[PDB]
Amino acid sequence: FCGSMMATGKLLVSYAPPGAEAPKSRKEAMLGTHVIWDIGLQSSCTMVVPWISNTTYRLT
Amino acid sequence: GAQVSSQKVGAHEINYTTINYYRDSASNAASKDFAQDPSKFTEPVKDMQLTLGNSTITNSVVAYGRWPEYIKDSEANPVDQPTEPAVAACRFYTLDTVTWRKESRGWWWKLPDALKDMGLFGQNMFYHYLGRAGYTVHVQCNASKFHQGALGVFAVPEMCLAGDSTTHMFTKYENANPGEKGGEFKGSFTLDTNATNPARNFCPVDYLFGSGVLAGNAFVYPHQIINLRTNNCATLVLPYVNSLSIDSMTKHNNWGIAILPLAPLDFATESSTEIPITLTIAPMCCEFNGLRNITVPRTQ
Amino acid sequence: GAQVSSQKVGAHEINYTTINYYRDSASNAASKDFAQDPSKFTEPVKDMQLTLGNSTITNSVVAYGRWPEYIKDSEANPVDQPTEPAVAACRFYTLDTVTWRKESRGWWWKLPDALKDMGLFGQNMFYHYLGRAGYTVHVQCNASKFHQGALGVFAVPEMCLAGDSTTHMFTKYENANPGEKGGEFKGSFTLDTNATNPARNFCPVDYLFGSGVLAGNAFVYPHQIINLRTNNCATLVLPYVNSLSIDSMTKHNNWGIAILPLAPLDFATESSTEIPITLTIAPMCCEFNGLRNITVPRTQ
Repeated sequence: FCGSMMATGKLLVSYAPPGAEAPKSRKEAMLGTHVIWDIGLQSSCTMVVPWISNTTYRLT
Repeated sequence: GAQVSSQKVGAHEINYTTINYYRDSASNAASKDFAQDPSKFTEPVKDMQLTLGNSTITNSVVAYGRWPEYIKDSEANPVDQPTEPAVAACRFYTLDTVTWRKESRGWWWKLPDALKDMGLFGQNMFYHYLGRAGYTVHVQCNASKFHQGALGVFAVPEMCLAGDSTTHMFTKYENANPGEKGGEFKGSFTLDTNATNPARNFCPVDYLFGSGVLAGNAFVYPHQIINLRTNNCATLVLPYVNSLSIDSMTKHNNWGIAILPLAPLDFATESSTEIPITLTIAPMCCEFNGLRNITVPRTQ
Repeated sequence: GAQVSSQKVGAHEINYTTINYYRDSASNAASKDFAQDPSKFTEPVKDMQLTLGNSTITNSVVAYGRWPEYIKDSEANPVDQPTEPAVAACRFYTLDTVTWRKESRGWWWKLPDALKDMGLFGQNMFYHYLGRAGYTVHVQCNASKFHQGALGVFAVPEMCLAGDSTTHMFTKYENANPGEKGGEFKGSFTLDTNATNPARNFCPVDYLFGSGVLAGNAFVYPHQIINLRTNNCATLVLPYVNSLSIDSMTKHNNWGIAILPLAPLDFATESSTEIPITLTIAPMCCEFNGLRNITVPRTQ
């Protein structure tokens, strides 16, 4: 986050595994994996998208 | 089998004998600094990053100092196998964000009512006759260093709210269980006089805390203050509280969440200022019993 | 590092040496009574009352002699925590009863497709990206001692059924996943010539077992015979079978159930005779991964 130090806010970063309709609002994205990011507290947020797949490898 | 106990002598000029004559003990007579004697009643803190299921959150009270826990085999009333969804249901769900203005009188929600339409937790709740769960409630409200205002977040066991009519206990099921939208406190009591089509809704007066008690004493309940100059959020860890080890989640709401503006919101010199408040609730130690066809309660 | 192996001499007038020259082993050359040598391929029995969850059932084959089991930590591809509903999903669900007549050509179902709308199992299936489960399939068909007829019940891994058009692999998702109603085999192949609004459905011919193979050889699959003079029911215990430890339940059907009349139904001298067949399937050792919003596949 590259705003002024006087800026505050909370964001949600979501990863949804495939199969369903891609999330269109926060109500849906919140049902998958997600992290809440306090930009006023941390300038950087890190989310790990864990490996979840039917196959052992995904095509590039 | 005489019991010889000691008296506490006051005015001096020392043992008294008591014998129980009845088989039933109910027939017996009664036998009789900053440190808080009831440490558990003064909103003890969890003394970061809270991860539940696939959800993560980055000022935390444990209600009554009791962490959520599963039913002990010693205190299990039902005999059928308990369903424990685990990470499927025990995860953080984010309710609809509300708007805090200079004129807001407060907001309220019921648990487990507010999570009845939340993923697999709602499915398990409506598929089972009995359900039990604690909660982690995370209230989020951020504002600049030039904003001022304070919110009191209270977790009330058996949060019963007063009605709006001369008829006692007349609030209908639909209005008493609004879901994730919850309801709002009011600054005054307005009597519903529509005898033809009564609203049958609550009329929670803020300074009466919606139940005929002064709001100033609501701090006896588990609570946390979000003071905008100090902190952004508030975490409340609520254990399962009830007169039973497990009950019906559709019939009974175990907890109520109340957010009241203790200090009104204000900013610079803009009379038009509003900041969102976002609630994120994760049920904890969920367990359900009595699987059958799904319940579909009446709406509107 | 020479390998000296022994030859098996035939015509006599005895060791041969082999050395691997490449680092990759794929470069290596190939090294080379009633008792059934493949005991597991001859439909081994469970050698009463089957209770799963809150369901009880009062002639049982274990497919490939492999009981259903949970994923070993050694063979877990996904890294997120697995949801195991347990008794909530692992219970007997009864599908719609079908009618066996003198003219029936057979019935088929797909698993997990047939249980997609079955209580909490369907909810878990549609809420998760990955799912895995074995099954216990109980086919029930009772008739008097004066009825005659035989049914062959086959559990086929990767039961792919032929289409009904000149276009290859043209059966659409909706027709390939009918749910608990399943589908019926046909006595002959009828080509769909409606190029404007093609049915895009299967045309499973009974004597071709719906896949271009002679039905007589379907007994190589796990199977059980319900001979009306002998037994009422058939139990098939199917382990999870796939090229992967866990897959998508909405995309892929791991098993197919086929019921074919091996001997036609007959009774006394009434040409009009019909007896019901009831399927009861309990998923076993269910585990799901990848929780997100619920999947809602297209229908009709």
